[PDB]
Amino acid sequence: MNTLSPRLRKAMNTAAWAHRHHVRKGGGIPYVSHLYSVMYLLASVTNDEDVLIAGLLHDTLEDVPEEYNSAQLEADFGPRVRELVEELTKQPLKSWKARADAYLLHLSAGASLEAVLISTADKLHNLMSILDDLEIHGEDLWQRKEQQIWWYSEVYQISLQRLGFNELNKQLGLCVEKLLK
Amino acid sequence: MNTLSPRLRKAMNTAAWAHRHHVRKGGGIPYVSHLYSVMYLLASVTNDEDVLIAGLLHDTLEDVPEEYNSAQLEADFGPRVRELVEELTKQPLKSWKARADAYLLHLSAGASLEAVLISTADKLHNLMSILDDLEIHGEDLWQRFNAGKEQQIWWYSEVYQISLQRLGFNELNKQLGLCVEKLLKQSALEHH
Ligand SMILES: [Mn+2]
Ligand SMILES: [Mn+2]
Repeated sequence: MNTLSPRLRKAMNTAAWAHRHHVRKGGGIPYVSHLYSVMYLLASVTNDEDVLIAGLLHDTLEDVPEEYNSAQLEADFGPRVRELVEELTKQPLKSWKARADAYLLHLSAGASLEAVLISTADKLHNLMSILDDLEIHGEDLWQRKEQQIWWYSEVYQISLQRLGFNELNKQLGLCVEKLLK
Repeated sequence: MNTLSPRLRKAMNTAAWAHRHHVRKGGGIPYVSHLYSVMYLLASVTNDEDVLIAGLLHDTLEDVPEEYNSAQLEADFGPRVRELVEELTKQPLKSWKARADAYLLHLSAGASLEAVLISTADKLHNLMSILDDLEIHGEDLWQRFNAGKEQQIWWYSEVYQISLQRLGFNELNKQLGLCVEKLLKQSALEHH
């Protein structure tokens, strides 16, 4: 388990600050709940502090670049973290399917092993959150499923193909299995 | 390392929610960064999920009681979590030293080992935060810190001695001891 270094504490503070007005979809929960959860999931599988920090910051460029842009990211955490985060910042294609296929194509071929690990943690927590929401609110949550089953199934297979079996894609599989049931 | 369970996820969201507009003193950093840092620290030393949850929620009753009270803490996370968080409550004395004396007395005997551990993670992250600010803003923050550095050194070194006596050299006490000596070197470098 990585120790809480000055650099890691700075990333934790930056993630909270940059997303301070950012909310998880469907409620009022501050978005940093998700970022911290992704970092926590990554800490069980890597020693790479750059990977933990890019986990904390992997949505900043996409979702709050008015608060924290790529230049600031690099000046605070260096070029490697900025490249990891930029691997995961997906371009604005119009069609959902098109964006999904483009993410999945990149994930299977171009993305670094480090990027695939973060993406596994990212998608795992998102699916964990979906399952929590379904249990709390019920089958009507979908109006806000078969597409989602395909999406997380595809992420799970690509994660296995690129990384082999590990603690993160293990849990993603368990979540996909519940989702299928 | 504990898995991220539905209950731990709910604690994570609850801590971020209750403190959503709470900011750490001296800056603009949302307070939840302290809470998750404390939980991450606790996750390196215990597998007790109630302790991780109490770590996430340990400042709710004190700092944002209008957002989240003890009845709700118990409804959401059960009586053991609520008891753990309430173990850290302060005496209602205007005097900082009197409150500090009472809290240390409690930590040394009456507090559960679990509450000592949570308090250790809390004090450790707070001292780490002080040291971070001293290294990045040593320009003028040391001016503000000089007048109370004696209080700070006493406070953190006393918490450290009690934590060590009750818990031994776990990972958090190894780090806390170091941070206390680092605080001393910072006082030393400024006297030199
Ligand atoms: Mn994400
Ligand atoms: Mn605290």
